[PDB]
Amino acid sequence: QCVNLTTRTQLPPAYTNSFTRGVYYPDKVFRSSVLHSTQDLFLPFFSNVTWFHAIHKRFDNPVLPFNDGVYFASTEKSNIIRGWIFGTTLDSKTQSLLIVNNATNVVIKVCEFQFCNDPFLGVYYMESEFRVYSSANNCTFEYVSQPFLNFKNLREFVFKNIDGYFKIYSKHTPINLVRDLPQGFSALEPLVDLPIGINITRFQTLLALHRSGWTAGAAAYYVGYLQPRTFLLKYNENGTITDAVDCALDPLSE
Amino acid sequence: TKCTLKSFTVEKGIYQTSNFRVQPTESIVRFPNITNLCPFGEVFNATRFASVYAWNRKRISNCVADYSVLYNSASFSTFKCYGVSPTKLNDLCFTNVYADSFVIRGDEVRQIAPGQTGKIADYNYKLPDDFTGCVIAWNSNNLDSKVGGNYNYRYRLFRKSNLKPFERDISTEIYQAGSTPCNGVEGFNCYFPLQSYGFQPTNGVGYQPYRVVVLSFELLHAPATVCGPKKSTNLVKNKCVNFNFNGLTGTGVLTESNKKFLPFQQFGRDIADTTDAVRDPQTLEILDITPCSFGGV
Amino acid sequence: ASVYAWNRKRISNCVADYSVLYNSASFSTFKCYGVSPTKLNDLCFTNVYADSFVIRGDEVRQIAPGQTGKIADYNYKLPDDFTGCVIAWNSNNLDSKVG
Amino acid sequence: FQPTNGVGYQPYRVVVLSFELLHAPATVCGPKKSTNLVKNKCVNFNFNG
Amino acid sequence: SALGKLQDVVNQNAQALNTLVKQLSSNFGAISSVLNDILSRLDPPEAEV
Amino acid sequence: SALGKLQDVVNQNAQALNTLVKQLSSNFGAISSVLNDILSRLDPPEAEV
Amino acid sequence: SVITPGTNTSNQVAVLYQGVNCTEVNVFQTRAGCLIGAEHVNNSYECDIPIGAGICASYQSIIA
Amino acid sequence: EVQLVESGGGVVQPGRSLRLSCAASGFTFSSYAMHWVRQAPGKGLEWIGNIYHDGSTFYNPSLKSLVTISRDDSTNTLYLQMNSLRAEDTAIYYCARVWLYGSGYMDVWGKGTLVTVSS
Ligand SMILES: *[C@@H]1O[C@H](CO)[C@@H](O[C@@H]2O[C@H](CO)[C@@H](O)[C@H](O)[C@H]2NC(C)=O)[C@H](O)[C@H]1NC(C)=O
Ligand SMILES: *[C@@H]1O[C@H](CO)[C@@H](O)[C@H](O)[C@H]1NC(C)=O
Ligand SMILES: *[C@@H]1O[C@H](CO)[C@@H](O)[C@H](O)[C@H]1NC(C)=O
Ligand SMILES: *[C@@H]1O[C@H](CO)[C@@H](O)[C@H](O)[C@H]1NC(C)=O
Ligand SMILES: *[C@@H]1O[C@H](CO)[C@@H](O)[C@H](O)[C@H]1NC(C)=O
Ligand SMILES: *[C@@H]1O[C@H](CO)[C@@H](O)[C@H](O)[C@H]1NC(C)=O
Ligand SMILES: *[C@@H]1O[C@H](CO)[C@@H](O)[C@H](O)[C@H]1NC(C)=O
Ligand SMILES: *[C@@H]1O[C@H](CO)[C@@H](O)[C@H](O)[C@H]1NC(C)=O
Repeated sequence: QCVNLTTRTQLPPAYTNSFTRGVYYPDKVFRSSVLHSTQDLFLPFFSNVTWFHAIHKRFDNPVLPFNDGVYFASTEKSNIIRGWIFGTTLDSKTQSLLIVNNATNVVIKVCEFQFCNDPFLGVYYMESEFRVYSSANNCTFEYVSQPFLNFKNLREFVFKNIDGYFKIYSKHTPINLVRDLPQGFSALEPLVDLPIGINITRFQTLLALHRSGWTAGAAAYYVGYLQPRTFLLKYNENGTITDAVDCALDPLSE
Repeated sequence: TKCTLKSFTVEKGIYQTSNFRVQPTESIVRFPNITNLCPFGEVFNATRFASVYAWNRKRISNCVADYSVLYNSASFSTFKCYGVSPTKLNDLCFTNVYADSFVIRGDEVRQIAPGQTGKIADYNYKLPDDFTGCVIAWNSNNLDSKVGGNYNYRYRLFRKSNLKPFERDISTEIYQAGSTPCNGVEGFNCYFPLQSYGFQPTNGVGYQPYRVVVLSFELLHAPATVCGPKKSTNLVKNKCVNFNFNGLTGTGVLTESNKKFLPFQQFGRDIADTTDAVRDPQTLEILDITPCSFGGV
Repeated sequence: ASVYAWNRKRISNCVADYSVLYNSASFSTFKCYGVSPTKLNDLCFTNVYADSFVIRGDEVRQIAPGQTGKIADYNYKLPDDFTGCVIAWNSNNLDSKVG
Repeated sequence: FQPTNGVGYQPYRVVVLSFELLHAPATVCGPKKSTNLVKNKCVNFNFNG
Repeated sequence: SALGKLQDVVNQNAQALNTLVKQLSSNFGAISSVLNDILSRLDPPEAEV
Repeated sequence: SALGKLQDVVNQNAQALNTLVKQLSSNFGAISSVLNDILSRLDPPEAEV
Repeated sequence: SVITPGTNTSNQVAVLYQGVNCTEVNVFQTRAGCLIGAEHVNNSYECDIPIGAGICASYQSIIA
Repeated sequence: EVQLVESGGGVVQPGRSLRLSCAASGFTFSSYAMHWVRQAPGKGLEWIGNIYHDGSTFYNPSLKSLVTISRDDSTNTLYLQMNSLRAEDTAIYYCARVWLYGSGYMDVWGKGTLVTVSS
């Protein structure tokens, strides 16, 4: 089952500043009270991060490139954002990755889904509407895990695809800022490593409708792109990354 | 002192002679208590193998791999390991083991090595320069040859550019010839990339079908899931021991620690990159590793 | 020439334009066994031996490494580690005679 | 060889090119596609090897 | 910055020690920078290299 | 030869710089002193050596 | 080369490209190279941060 | 001499099956591998399938279960069964022949057959 959403309002996507967000732990090694230089796929400091809204009538589910990696930020309240779609052609010709977080558990499946043009979940005012794919024939990887999840909640994720491994890094932050990204530093802990082994060039955000037509709950998300660069990370006495330096941002940090 | 100064008479003074180092007393091996065997029977003893252009990749994880049944088998004509010794394969714990299975003819088995050139290396299956793993190949004339000719195995004769390491090309696309496009029959007739092997049992050696399994490893980064048959020893505190934690070897005293490791975090590294703390499998505790007492005499 | 007395032409001290030969459409067979057709224009060799003869259409495959046939065993034999390219083309319009 | 014969009995002319890579100098080389010359810019030049 | 000459000597000595310790992390073209890994992974004919 | 002390320093510095440049023309046992010739004539496993 | 005061004082920096003309890269041409980010002044002070060829830099913005 | 002729083209409903035939005349059908290729109007050529003397059939990964290649060597013919026809399969089909003891040159080609699907 697929449903076209024809009540959207036309608006260009916005842009804003990354500040010093998007830093994740580069490896699984404990380091304490040290300054470590690492060269990896990182999000550049003060970069141009693309801003998408969900407000009522805005419902931003575009087709975005994946490139080398994706930083995904979410200023979320009332749980609209439910998952992501990764793939190349997003049809039954190629193999695609599904990550969903419904009311019970987090499900990761690697199958050849025949995806809808507008994949979505739904909340009735209980969840009783799910229209993401019409079929799933050849499934190789399944992984059921714990639930990962004024705007009250900040969700940071880093998605990387190296050597057939999909690294998802996550950080959950209590915030009370109304509209934009808060300015500060928070190192993203690694959440999960998935052995999917598939080609990914395009990705989709999955949202949830509110029914009482449809109504979009208030949410906002941000997409940034990772580039290969060097960071100087500071590890405190407790092994937590407390500050970072982008080695190629400006001559002072260089 | 006489031996150090190379003289039978030693003048008055202080002389640096050697470096005292306390030796370890016993070896403790700590490995996960996983007991599942790895499905090597489903890989080596499979009835059907895919072609070299569309080689089969099976990810082997979360099991105990008994490599001693591979080397001691006399079936394998070629057992060449790069970056690891086959005898030591039982003693090591790996991560991200990959089994790549395909069928190639006899004289192309030399091309399944890092740094080889040919049709298979460039356009079908490319190994990296820094490849660690094992290439295993054995004759399969009595299974993969038919009297009329076996036509199920095909190789990619030509590609526009060379393949990247561990890159699969299952894409079958019509390609051109030169100065005229492939806009129908009108132009220069269009070449096909995939060519089948001529497998007959009467063929001489070098043309016969050989089954190739390539084992690929990753050297100690994330927590290891594929470990050898080695058993786990008990843990001893505050004594100099030569330990082996998931393939990480070393000598030191294992002590209690106050380092608040995060759940993902397993080990710790100093400036020199030598391991300073480790998380033991089975019990998940965090043991600090302090080098055994040494100094100048 | 005939296949028992195939003409051997030695190519040396010259620049060889393999692009004209590869792009020629008269050739029904441009099959290489040790090199790549697209890298012929980049590489350099000491000398080239060109062996020219005429055979039957069914015996064209017999000029191959590891191939066993009457032409392979008694007329023209290639080594197992042969490098180079075999080019063959139909000549019904020229060689053939009604008698 | 007759014109009435089908494909397989028709005469085929075969030329076999074999390459030698001995210690002798490589007299036989591929064509040399010279491009245009650009001056006053930091370029990668390849002049006669 | 009154006592810069002594601090300069201390910093140079500490930095030389830090560089010497850091040089153990380099493999210098070998498969690994750790000797125990090489001794546990390879037979003595290639572990010697 | 009045100002030989300064001229010796200038000559030593220039000669050391010239020697450091001339060391680039030595192959040090390799097949060629040019990296591009090695990268174009050999595969990366032996060009690496 | 990066010319900066202490990070306790300021985060302003200047960039010296040694032996590079300013047309091949607050831009000033020195015999040492091209200095970007420092305002050249006609006054003479004591040398605080040495640039070279008689040029020195100081913080008061960064002046050369 | 060598000749490939095809049959089975026409204007048919979508979902109805088709059987395209490729008859070979002038050469022995053995020792050669047979190809089915299609080209759409305004689009380049797309390869469909391969069949050998053994009977091994290899299909394009892009389209699965739509076609079935069936070789016959008593009368030197090649058959394609097409099932579950979609609207996008309007194309000109070609029968191709490669030699098994050489590179994949497709040599001589069929004249082609036209398949138009409509509702
Ligand atoms: C929702 O809209 C999309 C895009 O308009 C529809 O996708 C197209 O559907 C037509 C109908 O046959 C096809 O001809 C196109 O090829 C489709 N395009 C793509 C890019 O898929 C989609 O069908 C609509 N959903 C429903 C349920 O009708
Ligand atoms: C971000 O990009 C948009 C267009 O892509 C541009 O108009 C805007 O100025 C950019 N913002 C920054 C801070 O570079
Ligand atoms: C991934 O897909 C894109 C387009 O879908 C393609 O260009 C690219 O080569 C693919 N990469 C791999 C490794 O398959
Ligand atoms: C959540 O998704 C899983 C997997 O599809 C399913 O088994 C489960 O019933 C779902 N829960 C709800 C409440 O929809
Ligand atoms: C993928 O699914 C299709 C249809 O379900 C099937 O025909 C095909 O064989 C499957 N692929 C594999 C590799 O099994
Ligand atoms: C480190 O942890 C201790 C308690 O374990 C805490 O008191 C201290 O503030 C922490 N350090 C920082 C910089 O927050
Ligand atoms: C394959 O079968 C033989 C038959 O006994 C057995 O000895 C061998 O161990 C098997 N191989 C594997 C990998 O299990
Ligand atoms: C085995 O190891 C797992 C972790 O891999 C641990 O959770 C479990 O308690 C261990 N069991 C025993 C009996 O040691």
